[PDB]
Amino acid sequence: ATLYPFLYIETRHIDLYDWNPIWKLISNLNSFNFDDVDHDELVNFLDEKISSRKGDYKKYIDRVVSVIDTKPYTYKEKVINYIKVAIKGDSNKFLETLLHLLITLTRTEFISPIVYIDEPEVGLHPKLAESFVSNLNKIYSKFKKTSELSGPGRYKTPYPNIFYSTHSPSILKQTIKLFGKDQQVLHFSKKKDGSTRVNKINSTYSDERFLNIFSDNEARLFFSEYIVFVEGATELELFRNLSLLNLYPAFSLADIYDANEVILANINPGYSKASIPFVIIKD
Amino acid sequence: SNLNKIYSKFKKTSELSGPGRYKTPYPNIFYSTHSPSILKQTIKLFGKDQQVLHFSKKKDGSTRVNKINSTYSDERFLNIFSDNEARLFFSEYIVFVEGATELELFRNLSLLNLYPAFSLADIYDANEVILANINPGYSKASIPFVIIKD
Amino acid sequence: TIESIRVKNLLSFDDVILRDFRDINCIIGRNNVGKSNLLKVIRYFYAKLENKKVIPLDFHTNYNAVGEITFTFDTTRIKKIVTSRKNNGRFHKHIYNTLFKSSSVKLNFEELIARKNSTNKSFFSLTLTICKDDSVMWSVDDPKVRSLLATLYPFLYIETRHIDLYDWNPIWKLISNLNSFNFDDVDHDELVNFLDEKISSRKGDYKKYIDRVVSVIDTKPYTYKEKVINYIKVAIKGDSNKFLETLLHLLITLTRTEFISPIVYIDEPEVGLHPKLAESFVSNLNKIYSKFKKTSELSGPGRYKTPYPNIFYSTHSPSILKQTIKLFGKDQQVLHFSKKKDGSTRVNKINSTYSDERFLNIFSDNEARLFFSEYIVFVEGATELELFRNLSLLNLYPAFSLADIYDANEVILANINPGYSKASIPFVIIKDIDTLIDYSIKTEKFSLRPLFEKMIKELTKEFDYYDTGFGRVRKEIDLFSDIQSSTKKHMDSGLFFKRFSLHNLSSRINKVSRKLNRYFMTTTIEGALINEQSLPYFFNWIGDVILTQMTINNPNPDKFIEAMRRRYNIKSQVVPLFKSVFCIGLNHPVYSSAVDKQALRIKLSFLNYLKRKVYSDFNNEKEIVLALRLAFGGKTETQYTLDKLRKDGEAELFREKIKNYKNNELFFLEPQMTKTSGWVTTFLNYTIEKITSEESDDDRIRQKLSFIFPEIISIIEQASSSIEAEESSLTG
Amino acid sequence: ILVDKVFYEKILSVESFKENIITQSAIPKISNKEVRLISSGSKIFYAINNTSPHSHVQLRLNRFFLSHIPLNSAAKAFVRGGSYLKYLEPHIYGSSYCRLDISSFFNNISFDDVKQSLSPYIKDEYLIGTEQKLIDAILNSVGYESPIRKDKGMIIPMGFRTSPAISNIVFRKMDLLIQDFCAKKGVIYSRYADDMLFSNPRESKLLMSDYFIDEISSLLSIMGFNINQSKYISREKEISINGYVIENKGGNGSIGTIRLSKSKLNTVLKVTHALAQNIPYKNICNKYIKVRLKEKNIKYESKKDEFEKKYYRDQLINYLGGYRSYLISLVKFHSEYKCVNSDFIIQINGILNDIQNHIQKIKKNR
DNA sequence: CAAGACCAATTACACTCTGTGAGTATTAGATGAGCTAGTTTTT
RNA sequence: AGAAGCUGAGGAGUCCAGUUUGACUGGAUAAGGUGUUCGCCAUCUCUAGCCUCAGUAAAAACUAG
Repeated sequence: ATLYPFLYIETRHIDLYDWNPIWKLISNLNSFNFDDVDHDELVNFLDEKISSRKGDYKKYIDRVVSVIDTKPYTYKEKVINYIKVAIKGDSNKFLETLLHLLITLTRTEFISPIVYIDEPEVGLHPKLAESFVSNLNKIYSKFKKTSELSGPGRYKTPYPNIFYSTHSPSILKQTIKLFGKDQQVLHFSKKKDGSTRVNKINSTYSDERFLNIFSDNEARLFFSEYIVFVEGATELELFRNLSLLNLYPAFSLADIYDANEVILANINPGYSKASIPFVIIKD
Repeated sequence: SNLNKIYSKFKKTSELSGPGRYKTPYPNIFYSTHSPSILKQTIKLFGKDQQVLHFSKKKDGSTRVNKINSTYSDERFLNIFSDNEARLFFSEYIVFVEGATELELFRNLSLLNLYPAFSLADIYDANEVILANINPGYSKASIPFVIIKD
Repeated sequence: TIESIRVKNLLSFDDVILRDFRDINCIIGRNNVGKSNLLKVIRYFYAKLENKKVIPLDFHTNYNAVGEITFTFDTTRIKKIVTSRKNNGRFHKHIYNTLFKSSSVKLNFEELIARKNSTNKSFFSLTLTICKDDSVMWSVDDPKVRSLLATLYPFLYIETRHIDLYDWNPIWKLISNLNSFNFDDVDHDELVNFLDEKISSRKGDYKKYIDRVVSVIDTKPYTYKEKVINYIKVAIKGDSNKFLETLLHLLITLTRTEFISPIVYIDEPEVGLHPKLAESFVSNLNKIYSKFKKTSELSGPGRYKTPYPNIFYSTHSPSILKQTIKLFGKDQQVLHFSKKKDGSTRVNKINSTYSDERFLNIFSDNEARLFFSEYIVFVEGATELELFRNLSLLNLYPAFSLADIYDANEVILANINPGYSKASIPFVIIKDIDTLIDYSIKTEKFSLRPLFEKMIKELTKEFDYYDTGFGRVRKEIDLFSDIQSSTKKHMDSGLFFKRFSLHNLSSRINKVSRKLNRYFMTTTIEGALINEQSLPYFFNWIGDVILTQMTINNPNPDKFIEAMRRRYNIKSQVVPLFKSVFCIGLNHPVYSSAVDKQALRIKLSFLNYLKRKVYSDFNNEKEIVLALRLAFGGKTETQYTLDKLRKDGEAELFREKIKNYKNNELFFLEPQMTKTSGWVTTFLNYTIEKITSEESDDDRIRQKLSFIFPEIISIIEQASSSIEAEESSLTG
Repeated sequence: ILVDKVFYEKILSVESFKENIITQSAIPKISNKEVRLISSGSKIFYAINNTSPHSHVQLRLNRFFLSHIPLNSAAKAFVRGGSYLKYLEPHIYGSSYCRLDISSFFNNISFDDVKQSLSPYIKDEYLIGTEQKLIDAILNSVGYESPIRKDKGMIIPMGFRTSPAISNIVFRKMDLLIQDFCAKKGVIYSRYADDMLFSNPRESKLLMSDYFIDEISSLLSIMGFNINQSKYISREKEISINGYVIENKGGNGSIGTIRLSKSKLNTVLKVTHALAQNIPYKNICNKYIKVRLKEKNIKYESKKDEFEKKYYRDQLINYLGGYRSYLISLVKFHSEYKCVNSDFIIQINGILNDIQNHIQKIKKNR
C-alpha cells in the first residue's frame, strides 16, 4: 500500500475549498525528518522577531495552549502546517496542479503511485481539455532523460500510471498525438449475457503523417459502435444523407469514414474487431 | 460554574488585586436557554451581574421583552435556590400557597385530570419572606400569579 | 414484545443483560456513549434480520473471537392468536409453520396439554454471533424465521435533534405496514375512468391525456407501498414536538387492531423544547395511552386490550422523567447506565414506583433531579440545606459541589429507597444521635429508639459461618445492646455527663453504620457550628451585627447622641442608651467624623461590656457554648432542647439566664435566634471571609475550617473521597 | 501491564528478595526442602512453606501482576467474577451437549509456553547484573522442578497459589482457537479449569460425531494437551455435570433450564432428617460431614477436655451456613440470569427454611 | 501415535552522487491457662 | 497404546460365586420404586441404609429475600 498507492480524482464532484489530496501527497511523499525541529525554538524565534518585548508572544502562546486542551498534532498534520507556513500560496487548474505536484514529488522517490481521474473534461472547453493534455505531456517530457537530453531536471525515474475516464474525443486525440507509444486505449462494452469486457484499441501508428493529420474525425471512430469504411467523398454524401437515414433509424448509429488503404492499414480495424464492428466498402 | 470561575478569576475590585487581575469590563453574553439548571446556576453564581428576560406575546400578536426578578437580598434564599424555584420562571401561571396540604390538594392528579386548564398552572409553597424575595408583582403581565392564603 | 437483550463483547459492552421491559422505559445517565452503543447494537441486529449489507460491530476486546447479541421475544400473544381454531389464514399458518412448529411436532401428547392453561409464557431466543473474520451467523439457520420476527416486532428509531419536517418517511412506512385492507383489487382503469367522468367536457377526454402522460414518463411500475401511500395521500385532507407527537399518536392508533408489536426508540425528545412543552408531550402520550385502555368497568367502543408497544426514551430533562413517573406509574422504568472501573457500560434499574400516593402527587423537580445525580446527601432539616448548599463554602471544596443535598424524612427515604440504586447513585444519610438513643432526667436511663433496634437486627449476622475479621461485629452489637443501662450520672442540673462521652459512642456507631450508608452526628446541626473553637469568630459575627445591622433612629445623630449622653449615664445606663439609640435599619447613612467616632466608641464599649458579662456570668468557658446552642434551637449532651427542658422543669436557673440575655442584652439577635432565619448562611459567609482575609493560601483556609468545624469538614471530605473514588465511573 | 526492574524492586520483592538484589546475588530457585509433597489419591500437591520469600513473591504477583493480563471470556474459573454457574449458564440455549476434559492440565503446561506468554508483559532487561534477566527471575517463583517427574523441566505445581492464574494466561491462545472453531460452526464453548463444555442449539449431530473430538484434539496438540476418553460425554436435550442438570426440550430458540439433581442435595437432606430424628451430634458429623477430631486432641497440652461438644456444634453450624450460602448463591444466580427451574427454586427455598430453623434450634440449644 | 488449525500487542531514503539505486570514487502490675473453623468446582 | 483409574491404610458381622471338608480369594449398605441417550443419568417415597486410624495444598463465586 505504501509503495504503490492509489489516488482517485473525481472532477465532477470536486471541491475548490479543500486541498486534501495535495496535502496528503505532500505529507506522505517527503524525504525529510520533521522531528529534529522543536516547537520551543520556533516559538522563541517568533517571539524575538514579532514585536514588543522578549517573552510576550511566548507567554501568549503558552496561555492559549494551557486553556485549550488539544491533543498534539500528528506527523502528517505537523508537516502540512510547516508546508503551509513555508509557502506563499493556498477544476482544470486544480487537476493540473495536483498532477504536476504529484509528478514532481514522485521524481525523487521510489514510490510509484497510480492515479485514476474520472471525467477530466466536465465543464471544460475543448481547447481547455487539449491544453490540459498538452500541459501534462510537457510535464512528462520535461523530466525525461534520453541520451542528449541530460543534465539537471532530467530524471530516469519511471512515471506513475495514470488512468482516464473520458467521454471527449479531444482528450483522446491529444493523448494519441502527443504521447504516442506511451498511451493505451481501453474499450469495455458488454457481452451477450451481460458482462463487462476489456479490450485494447489500436492507438499507436507507424505513419507520422497520419499522427499529425489526426483530427476529431479519427478520434470519433473510437466512440463508435459501427464504422463503415469508404474510399471516396461520394460515399460520404450518400451514406450521410439525412433523408435516407430518417427512414432507417438503425444505420444512423454507424459512422462513415473515408479511408484509403494506407489509412486502413494505420487504423487497423481488425485489432478491435470484437469491440468496434466494421465493414470496408470498395468497388 | 466554569463560566463564573473564569469570570471571577480576572476581577480586580476593592482589596482584590495582584497579577492576573483585570478591571476591564466583561463582554455582554446572551443565553437562549430552555433548561432550569442553567438559569438557576446563573442566578446563584452571578446575582447582581445577571438578568432574566421573558418574551411571551401580546393580545393581537407581537413580541414583548420584560425583565423577571432575579436578584435576591436574602442570602439564604440564594443558597437554598433549587429546581423548584427555577421552575417558576418557566411558568405561565403560579399559584402561591402556604402549607404542604395545599400542595397535596392542588397537585392531585385525579382532580387535575378533570381540569386540564389548571394543569398548566404550577403551585409553589411560599411564606411571606419567600414571596417578598421572589417579588411576583415585578412580573405580572409576563407571569400571572395568585396568592392563596387563609 | 422483547423481554431480554443481551450484548457480549461488542462496542462498550462486556456482558450486559436488559430485562423487565415496560411501556415507557426511560434511559438516563452521563454515559452517552453507552446509549449510542446500545442503539447501534439494536439497529445492527435489526438490519441483519432484514439481510442488509452493514459493517460488523467492533469487539470490546480482541482477546475474544465471538461477539453475541441475544434477543428474547415474548411470543405468548402470537402463539395464542395462531393456535386458535378459528384463525385459518395464510399468514396465521405461516406464523404457525416456522416459529411454533419445531417445539410441537417433536413432543408427545402430554406436554402440550400443560400449555393451554392460559398461565404460561412462551419465549423465543435469537442469537447473532460476529466472528473474528467479520462473519456473522445466527442460532437458527432459517431466513424465514428472521424475516417473520422482524415483521412481527419491528424497530423504529426517531431522532429529534436531526429531524426533517419535509420528509414523513416513518409516517408513510407505518401507514403502509400497519393496514387491514387489500389494495390489489383496485382497478386502475376503473379509477382513471371515474376521474375522466368527473372532469369531462366530452366523453373520453381525460383518458387520452392520462395515456399521453404515462407514455411520456414511462418508468418502473408502482410498488404496493407506493400505491398505498398515494391512495392514503389522496384520501386524506392534509399532509419538532408536534411532528413526533403526531407520529406517536398515529403509531398508537394503528397498533389497536393489529398483532404487530413495534419497538420505538426516541433519542432526546426535549431538544429545543420549553419544559411545559415536554410536560405536555408526556401528558398527551399518557392520554393516548389511557384512552385505548379498558379495565373492568371501563368498556365500550374505542377501547382495546391490545398490549402497548415498548417506548424507549433518552432524556436529559428532569421534566420528562418527572411526568413519566407521575402519570404512568407502574408502567415505566428508569435505566441508569454509568460505567465500570476499567471502563464498561452498566445498566441498573432506578426506583420509580412509589407506594405512597402523596409522594407521587407532590412529586417535583427536586425529586426528578435526584435521579440525574452522582452522589446524594440526605438530610433531615432546612438548616442542613442552608449549611451544605452554602456557596462560600463549596468554592473551597470543588468536589462536594458535585453532590446534591436533599431534605428528606424517614417516609421520603422509604419511598425513594436509595438502597435499590446503590452502585449507580451513591448516597449518605446524615442524621443526629437523638434518632437512635434517648435520655430522661426524671428516669436517669438510656432508651433505644426503634430505628436503632432495627439497624441492630439488620446487622445481626446470624445464619453465618466462621470467617476471619467478622468477629468484632457481634461484640459491637452486644455492647450497643448493653449500653441500655441506667448508670449514667449527669452534672450541672442534667446538662452534661459526668463520665460518659457521646463522642466515642457516635464514632463507634458511625464506624459500624458506614456499611449502611448512614452517618450520625454527635450533636444537632447547630452543634457543629457553635463550638468552643468557633467562639471568637461567632463573637466577631455578633460585633459585625452591632456595627452593621443596627443604625441610629433619629434623623439628626449628633443632637440625639448629645441628648442621650446628657440624660442617660454612659457607664451605668449604657444598656438603656444602646437600646434607645440603635434600631433595626437596612440603610447605613454616613455621619460626621465626630459622630462616627462616638458611634464607634459606643459600639466598642457595648461589645466589651457584653464580652465581660458573658465571661463573668459563666466561668467554665464551655457553658456559653451550650447556651448559644440552645438559643438557636439546639440540643445538649443530654439530648434535651430548650422547649423540652422548659416542659420538664430542668435547669431553671439556666432558662432564667437565657431569658435574661434574650429579653435584656441580646435583643437585636432575637429574630435570628430561630430556625430558617438564615443565620447559618451569614455566619458561614462571615467566617469564611475573615479566614480568607487572614490566611492567604487556600490550603491554609481549608485547614482552618477543619480546625473550627471538625464534623462538617469531616463529612465534606468523606463525601469528596467517595465521589473521587467513583469519579471515573459516574462521568461521561 | 509492563513490569520493569524498578517495579520488581519495591512491589513484588519489596522486602523478601531485597538482600539478593543489592548484593549482586542471583535469585535462587525453590529448594526441595522448602515444599511439601502431600498426596490425595493418585495426585501430588506441592505446598509451599508459608514463611518463605517465594510465598510473598507469589502473593504480590497474584495481587499486582497476574491480575491485569487480559484473559478469554470462555475461562470461567480462577478469574475474579467467574463461577461454575457462569460456566454452565451459556449452554441453556443449546439442544446438544458435549463434555471434554484435558488430562493432567497443570502437569502438561510447558514452561516455555509460560515464558513466551509472560514475555510481552515483562521488560526484557537484566535484573542482577549481566547474570539473570527479569523474566526468569519472575518464573523462578512460579515453577518448581518436580523430583517425581525427573529432570523434565520446571513443572508448574498443582498446589502453588500462582498456578491457576498462570494456567489461565497460558491457555489463551488455545481458548481463542477453540472459540473461533466453535463460532464457525455455531457451538457455544465454555471452559472451567480443564473441563470444556460445548453446546449446539441446532438440530445437528456435530457434538456426537468423532470429527468434533478429532478437531479439539488437533487444536490442543499445538501446545501438547490431550483429552482423556474416560469422561467424554455427548448427550441430547439433557446433560448432568457433577449434579448440575441442564435440560432443554429443543426447538428453534427454546430456553433451557439449570437445576440440581437429588444426588447433589442428598447429603443435606440426610443431615436435616437426622436432625429431625434427634440424632446426637457425635455421629452426624463423623459420618455425613466427614469432620472428626484427631487423636492428638487439645494439642496434648490442656486437661479440661469437653471440647468435642462445642466442636460438633461449631462445625455443624458452619456446614449449615456454608450450604445455605451455596443455595442462596444459586438463587441469586437465578435472579441475575433467569435460567433455573421454578420447582427447583421453591424446593431450595423450602430447604433454606429448614436449614434456618435447624440453625436456630442449634443456637438455642447452646 | 500424530495432526492442518500456532493469541494479541509490541513514519520515517542515507548517500560521495542531489538524482539514483552501479559506476567507481573519494578520502582520509513484662511468669497457670485455653482451644475449632463453611459449601462447591478444578482435583 | 497410551491414557484413565484413586484421599490412603484397615477392621467387625452377613450374602453370593469359585476352589475346598476345610480354609482362602474376588465383589459388596445411598435403601426401595419408575423412566431412560444405558451413562458415573433423572425423578418419587421412607425408618435415611456399618465402624476405626492417618492425610487434607491452591484459586474463584456465594454469608439473599
